[PDB]
Amino acid sequence: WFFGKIPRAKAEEMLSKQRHDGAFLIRESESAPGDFSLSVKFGNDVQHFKVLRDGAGKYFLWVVKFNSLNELVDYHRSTSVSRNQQIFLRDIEQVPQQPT
Ligand SMILES: NC(=O)C[C@@H]1NC(=O)C2(CCCCC2)NC(=O)C[C@@H](c2ccc(CP(=O)(O)O)cc2)/C=C/C[C@@H](Cc2cccc3ccccc23)CNC1=O
Repeated sequence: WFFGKIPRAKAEEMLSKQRHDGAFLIRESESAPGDFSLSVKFGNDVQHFKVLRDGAGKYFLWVVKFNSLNELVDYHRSTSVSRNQQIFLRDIEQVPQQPT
């Protein structure tokens, strides 16, 4: 669900292209090392949530924090995340791997 340097636009397409509802995708800055931004699809609008961190790598949003980003996507994948409806983080179909 992680993506290197990609414009908010590209992300919206990655989620929309999906079939389920609640596709999440975390993108990282280009020259901003240590930055993380989650992009989830909600209906006909692609929302997002700026991810923060403190100490060293530990990230968080409001009152929840973890060591790795994986703990965030998971925690929210089972526990509510939106402050409007009841939706979870759906595992996005990361880029396909077609080896030779
Ligand atoms: N942490 C969160 O994501 C929750 C919350 N965000 C929101 O309420 C919403 C959620 C989706 C629906 C509208 C409201 N989003 C925003 O304010 C936008 C968010 C954001 C995230 C990712 C990107 C990357 P992009 O430009 O490539 O799309 C741009 C903006 C931009 C978020 C920046 C926040 C300001 C902020 C800046 C730096 C450090 C912070 C530390 C703690 C709290 C806020 C901080 C203010 N907003 C929020 O804290």
